[PDB]
Amino acid sequence: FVNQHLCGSHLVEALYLVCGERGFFYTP
Amino acid sequence: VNQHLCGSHLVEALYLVCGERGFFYTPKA
Amino acid sequence: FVNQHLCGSHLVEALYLVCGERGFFYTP
Amino acid sequence: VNQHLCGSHLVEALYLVCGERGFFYTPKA
Amino acid sequence: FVNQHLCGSHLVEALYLVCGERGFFYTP
Amino acid sequence: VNQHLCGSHLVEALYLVCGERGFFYTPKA
Amino acid sequence: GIVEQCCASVCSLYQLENYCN
Amino acid sequence: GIVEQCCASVCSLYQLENYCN
Amino acid sequence: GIVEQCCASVCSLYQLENYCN
Amino acid sequence: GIVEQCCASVCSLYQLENYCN
Amino acid sequence: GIVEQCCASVCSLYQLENYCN
Amino acid sequence: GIVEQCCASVCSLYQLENYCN
Ligand SMILES: [Zn+2]
Repeated sequence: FVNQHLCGSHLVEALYLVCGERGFFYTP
Repeated sequence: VNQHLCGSHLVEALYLVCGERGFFYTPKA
Repeated sequence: FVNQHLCGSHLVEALYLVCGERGFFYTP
Repeated sequence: VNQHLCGSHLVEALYLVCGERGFFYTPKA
Repeated sequence: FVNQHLCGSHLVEALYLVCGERGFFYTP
Repeated sequence: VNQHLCGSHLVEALYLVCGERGFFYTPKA
Repeated sequence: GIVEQCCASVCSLYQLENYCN
Repeated sequence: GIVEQCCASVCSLYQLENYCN
Repeated sequence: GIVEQCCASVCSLYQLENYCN
Repeated sequence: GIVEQCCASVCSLYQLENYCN
Repeated sequence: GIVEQCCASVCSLYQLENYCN
Repeated sequence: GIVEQCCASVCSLYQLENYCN
């Protein structure tokens, strides 16, 4: 995959895409 | 202010509400 | 709620989330 | 260039078209 | 239309909106 | 990691995966 | 309106020009 | 949970406050 | 404006409820 | 193609690698 | 390119119709 | 963190698999 620079909901739009059904903990 | 939210739309809709505070998605709950 | 820095469609993606069915006037 | 647009997808699709000009969403019309 | 400054998936969210069913070649 | 992706959601989901490499959308295939 | 045009039905962009201040 | 509340059903924002660390 | 202030600075999800209808 | 794989059906990411120039 | 010019600068929704198929 | 590093810098789509559940 490529090393992508995510900020804002972009980050969460990625986290979603990866894990999806499992979940994820977003904590800045 | 009472919509259907499913998928990204939801976890985007979390980011604004809580944001820095943090939040968590866990469909299996 | 938290004080969030929106620019671009992000702003409108927020305006949508809030009002939704009522509407909104976007005028920059 | 003739798609179904419902929700954010729409009001995002306005932002590009009109933008600075301004636009308005008013489902109840 | 208006002259819009797109970077990131925004660009592709635009390319999509325009062409859609035809396709598009994204090549940076 | 096995979701339904249709529309923008898809061609956004390409951008992250491939990105600079480039990619292509061609529904008619 | 905008929805009927573009959601239930569909529309071009010249049909979105239409709701721009 | 979050989905049942907001997807199948719907919810306010005060109902999204709820899943914030 | 609050169409700018949000971008220049920050703004609440109350500040944005006003422009609703 | 991409849709059948991922829309009607579903796919992994290794299945999206596949449409990358 | 117009894959950059848009980001560096600005671009129309005609400029982007070209890369379509 | 990797909640920041991605924004400061870059990060993989493996780096982000960790925070999953
Ligand atoms: Zn969507």
